Amino acid sequence: MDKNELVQKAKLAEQAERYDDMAACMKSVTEQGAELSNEERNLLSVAYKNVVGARRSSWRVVSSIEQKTEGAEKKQQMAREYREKIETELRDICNDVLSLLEKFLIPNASQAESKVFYLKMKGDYYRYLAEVAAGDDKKGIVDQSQQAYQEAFEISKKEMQPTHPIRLGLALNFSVFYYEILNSPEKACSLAKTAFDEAIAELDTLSEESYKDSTLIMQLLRDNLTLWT
Amino acid sequence: DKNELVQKAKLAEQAERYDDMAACMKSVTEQGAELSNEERNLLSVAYKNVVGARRSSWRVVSSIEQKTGAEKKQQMAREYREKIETELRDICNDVLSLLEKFLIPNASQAESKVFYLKMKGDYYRYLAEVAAGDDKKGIVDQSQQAYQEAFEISKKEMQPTHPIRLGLALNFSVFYYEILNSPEKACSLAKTAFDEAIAELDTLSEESYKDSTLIMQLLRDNLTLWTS
Amino acid sequence: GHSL
Amino acid sequence: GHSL
Repeated sequence: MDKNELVQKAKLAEQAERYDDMAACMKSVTEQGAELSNEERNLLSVAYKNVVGARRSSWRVVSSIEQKTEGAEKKQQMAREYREKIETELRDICNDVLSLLEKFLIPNASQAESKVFYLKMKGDYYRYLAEVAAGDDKKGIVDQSQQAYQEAFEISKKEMQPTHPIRLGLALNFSVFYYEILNSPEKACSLAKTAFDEAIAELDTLSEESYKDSTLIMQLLRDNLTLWT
Repeated sequence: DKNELVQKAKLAEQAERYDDMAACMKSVTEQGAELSNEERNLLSVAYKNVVGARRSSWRVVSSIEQKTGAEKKQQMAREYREKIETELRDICNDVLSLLEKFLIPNASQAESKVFYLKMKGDYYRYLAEVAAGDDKKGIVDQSQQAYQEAFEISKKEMQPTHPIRLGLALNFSVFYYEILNSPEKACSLAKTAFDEAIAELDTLSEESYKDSTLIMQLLRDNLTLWTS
Repeated sequence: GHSL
Repeated sequence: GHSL
């Protein structure tokens, strides 16, 4: 319909915690082909984060039940079959986001900030695919995630301040990729530690608009470092 | 197969996929055999979550619609609240159909009758939360009739510490408080239920005492909130 | 007010 | 481990 109505519907759905509605609204906004404002960008990201996050959380639970029912084959087969059903929904949602990124979001990004944001997003949704990838497809999926994160990383290093929350957020999620997907603690820790120290050395470049997001991500970066050591 | 469906529903509950869990328990119910205590609890927990999401959403959007003034935004909240209302009514009508077609006429046991009649009271009360005019009166009358019949059977047949009897008193008192705007009757129901349970603690069963003492605490909480 |  |  009309874009302003769709955005207002999306904001209502968010308050109601109806994230399927919220994602449907923001996907329609995106498909109209015009570059998203920062507010629209955030709404789209929040909606799909919640939609895919529901399945990722169910997947972790069912996958853990599957492991705990080793030696009880009837129950374990049922947990495996339910996990594979959740995985199909998970892939469908990720394919949805990734297609929006390819056709509309990344080609339209006219600022380094938007470029980094959407490349990070591409890295994220390929990473969620990698979490549940198995066969010949996994290495290519992993490589797509790495290339997206790498492109964002280079742009952000050249164009954004160390304290910028999108630069910090990218370092956070890229380090998680290195640890959880590439199985490389040292590259995860090196990335998270460097992002933290560069930011902590430049605190007076924090703006009132963003210091809460930035200092939060810094804490998360050091949390991951602590855990990984 | 009943065992498989029940096992699937238990998995869906852990995954917090309540639509999946409700669909399994609905299929169990539609097979026409009386439900065990376990399947009864699964069916009730499943639909409580499916309806609870809409009730929560309805409150938020209805609250936004009332706090907006800005006519275009207020129209949009009204239309969305109406959409959410349609889902809520469809869920309630689904539950109430299952109760009418299978569960109540098949309940051979006092405990099951009270459970299903309580559930019938609950889902008409959810309908009453969002109902309007001449419609609301008939709905409110249906909720009270179900709660009152459940109440009479539970007092004749169940010990005062029985979790079903205590849970019925809890929800019946909530009905008096928020549907019939009758806090003194609500407090009297909740206080009598608490006092009759606490005069008969010896009827607590090892399998159920944690549920019972939890619902007694909830009754006194409501008592505490309403009389202050 | 808590319901069950 | 934390992601954004």
